[PDB]
Amino acid sequence: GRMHSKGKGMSSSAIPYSRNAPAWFKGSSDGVVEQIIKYARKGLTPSQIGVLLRDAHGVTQAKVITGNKILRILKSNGLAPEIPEDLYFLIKKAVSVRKHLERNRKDKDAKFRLILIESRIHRLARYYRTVSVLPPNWKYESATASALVN
Amino acid sequence: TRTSVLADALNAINNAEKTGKRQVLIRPSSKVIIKFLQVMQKHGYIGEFEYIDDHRSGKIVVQLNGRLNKCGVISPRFNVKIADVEKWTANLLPARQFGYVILTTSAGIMDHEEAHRKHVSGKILGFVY
Amino acid sequence: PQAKILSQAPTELELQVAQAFIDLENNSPELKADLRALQFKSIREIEVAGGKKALAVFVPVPSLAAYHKVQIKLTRELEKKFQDRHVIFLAERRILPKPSRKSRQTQKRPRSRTLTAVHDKILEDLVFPTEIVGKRVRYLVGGNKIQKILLNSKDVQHIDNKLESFQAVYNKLTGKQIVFEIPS
Amino acid sequence: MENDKGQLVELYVPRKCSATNRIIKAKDHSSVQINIAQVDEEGRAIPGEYVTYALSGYIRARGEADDSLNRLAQQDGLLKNVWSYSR
Amino acid sequence: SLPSTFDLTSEDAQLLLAARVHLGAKNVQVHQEPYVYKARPDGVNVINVGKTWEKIVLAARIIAAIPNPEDVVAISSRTYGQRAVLKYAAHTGATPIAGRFTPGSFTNYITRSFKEPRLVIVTDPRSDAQAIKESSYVNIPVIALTDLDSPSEYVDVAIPCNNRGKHSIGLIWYLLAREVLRLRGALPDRTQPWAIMPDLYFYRNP
Amino acid sequence: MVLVQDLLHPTAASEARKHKLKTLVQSPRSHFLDVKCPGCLNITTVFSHAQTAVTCESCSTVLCTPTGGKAKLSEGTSFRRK
RNA sequence: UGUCCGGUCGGUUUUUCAACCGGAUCUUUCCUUCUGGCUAACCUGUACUCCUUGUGGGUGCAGGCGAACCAGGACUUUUAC
Ligand SMILES: [Mg+2]
Ligand SMILES: [Mg+2]
Ligand SMILES: [Zn+2]
Repeated sequence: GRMHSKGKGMSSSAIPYSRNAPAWFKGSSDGVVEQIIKYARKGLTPSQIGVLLRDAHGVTQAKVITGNKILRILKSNGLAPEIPEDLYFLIKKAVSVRKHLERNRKDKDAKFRLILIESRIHRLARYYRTVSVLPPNWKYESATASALVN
Repeated sequence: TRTSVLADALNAINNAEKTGKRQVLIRPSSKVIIKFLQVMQKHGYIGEFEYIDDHRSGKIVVQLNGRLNKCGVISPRFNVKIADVEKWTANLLPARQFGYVILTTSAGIMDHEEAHRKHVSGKILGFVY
Repeated sequence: PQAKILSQAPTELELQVAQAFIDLENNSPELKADLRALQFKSIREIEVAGGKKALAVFVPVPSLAAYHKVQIKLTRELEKKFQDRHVIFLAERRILPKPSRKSRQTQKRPRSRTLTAVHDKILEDLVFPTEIVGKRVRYLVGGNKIQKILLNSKDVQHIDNKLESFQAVYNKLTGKQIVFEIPS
Repeated sequence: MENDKGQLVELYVPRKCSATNRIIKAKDHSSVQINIAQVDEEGRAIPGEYVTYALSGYIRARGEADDSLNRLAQQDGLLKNVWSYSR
Repeated sequence: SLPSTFDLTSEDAQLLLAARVHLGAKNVQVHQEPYVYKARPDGVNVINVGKTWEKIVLAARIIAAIPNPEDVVAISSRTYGQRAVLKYAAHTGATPIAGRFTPGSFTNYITRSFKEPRLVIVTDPRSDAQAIKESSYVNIPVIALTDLDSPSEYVDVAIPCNNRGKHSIGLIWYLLAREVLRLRGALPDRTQPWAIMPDLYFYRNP
Repeated sequence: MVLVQDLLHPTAASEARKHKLKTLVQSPRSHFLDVKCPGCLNITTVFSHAQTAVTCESCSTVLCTPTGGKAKLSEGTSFRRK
């Protein structure tokens, strides 16, 4: 019921019944893949790409039409970033928080938030390590965090 | 987290029975759960039950007969060494005569009597009396 | 093209099917072309309980897509050709079984090939360009699994009369008793 | 219950509620026997012939009782249009 | 099972409509009641009529099934329907209770008004509630005339009806009486509006 | 809702009322509104909850402004359903 | 094991029946696989008949069903229960 806050909501995407294609909504799988690749090249993250596909074009999910997801496709092509997207975002957030703290020494809530973010990042990092995406003996923290980010 | 899905289901069923409902809706719907339900049916504690295919995990509906009294689930799946079975039964079930202690084992998910007949016990799941 | 577009061709029924296909091709706008990129792995015959009969014609699987891209018209043609019998362009699926604890690792199975999965795939195939909304499965008091298929109310013109036959076919394939249903 | 070879032991073999199945106890002061007279053609309620229903007390207490009764009636064939299967 | 004869006569339906047995209930609504037939907008609910009729019939049948007639204890506290209740009692010999119920009537075997029913009948389980409770102490069936905001705890065979009141309750009572008469009695036919009148019942001018 | 609901088949109204999640099967009630702009004669399969400043296929016309839920279709624009 | 008679000199042997616990298999199905030892067996058919009018029955050996056992590889997903 949420990781960090005490807010237990279900703001959530439903997903339709048919694993098979929504008949009429046409195009091609290959075309979709190409589009995704292009997006990746441009700079759009997998989620972003998916959103784009949903909004203007007739795509519902890549999982449906291609068979494969988006991240997987990117990997196959050679386009998934070194740091996975969510993790990267988290890191960025942490960095921002750190910066804010530096700017304004006296700020307790902010500090707490930063700490929380860091913890989250650590968790994520650990998970990644367990999986085998990010190589082991590697902490994504604070001083080098900035460097990692940019 | 949703720990012991089966346990949750059992609890729900119990609640329904207490209420005086004629039927229950169960969310997760496992293999183990299904087995348990089947066992219950065999014994004579439950009507029809139907697995909905949420193109996903599962979702069961059970027809309650008004015969169930408790449909319990023991917590960690304790390792039962055949002689201990009797003890377990004594602890849980009312009367030497009737009721069952649904325990998984090598052979399958079965009641205590069945296990005895087989000559094969294992880890407990629940009970029905 | 008699004993050619059939992967391995021994039987009379298969030959007949081939002949029919050839005849169909005789037309030749795109149908012929489609036929040229289509074959059968084998054919299997199911006796439906009530006069009619069912033809589970097995397809490789890579050609399944091609069949689908045509299918309905082709199916209709086949029906016209061979009276008193329904046709199902079914897929020949493998079913590499579950390995035991002691048994040998055949470099793992795919979950595409798992028995249940295979069955599901077959079901999907067999019911036409119509699409399943969902499935109930009823476990009855005696102890009989009865699958109950909810069909999507759009179209439902091809399936309408074939439901029993389809069920029979499914039973033959698997053993499970299927039933069909349509919501309002 | 059944000693040796039949010989039914244990008297007072209880009324079980129509709606719930739930045993109606000896001092279940709330539980009720409804008697519904048997219908015939053109008036006529057939003297000395009923569909008898037992309702347990719990149900009555709840207020789920009337509905249950209605359902039972529907099942029997004492009503039409009243109790629907789905709500 | 059923005769398939009594399918609610048109005239009866009309009468009911006039009474506004089915324009009652209002905004307020109970989860144990599916006797509605479409919500009329802004502070209204419309009641399904056929269902009500069926319920009434059932109640009548139940009443008939009681053999000893001086037994069907009709009750009414609230003023609009007392008269109706009295009328009903007069029609079909079963000692009623107009006005005050007296607690310890069905229990408490010393009381002057110690009834002992085998079938209780009520108008408003919101008001007569006490009576219902009393009945529940000693194993008696309860028939009652539910508005869709009235509680149905220890109630059976709840005839749905408008308990704003005035015409409606009385009308319902009359209908019930008629039904009772039909099921074993003088009246052998569902047809003929007959020598009685609805307006024998109803609340009177004080 | 009491005792004997008979839970496999509800009336559709109930389903509609309940959360897009809290029915029998999960099924969304968002739609691919096939929008036509006033300019070019071409149809954009616009998902009703855009989350984006939805341009046309090429021309910078602006079809739908993404409000938190369903998108407000910018100006006098015409649309088909799904 | 209850049944159906004790078919029997209070005990025993089948059938009319039973539930219960296995085993082999066939079902889109491998139970670990082979390099060889024994191939028990007939899937056999080489002479066809000791012989009630017969597919009741076996002296009998080139192709060859191996589970009837070994004796060695190959390598075992590993546990817990
Ligand atoms: Mg939650
Ligand atoms: Mg925490
Ligand atoms: Zn344009």
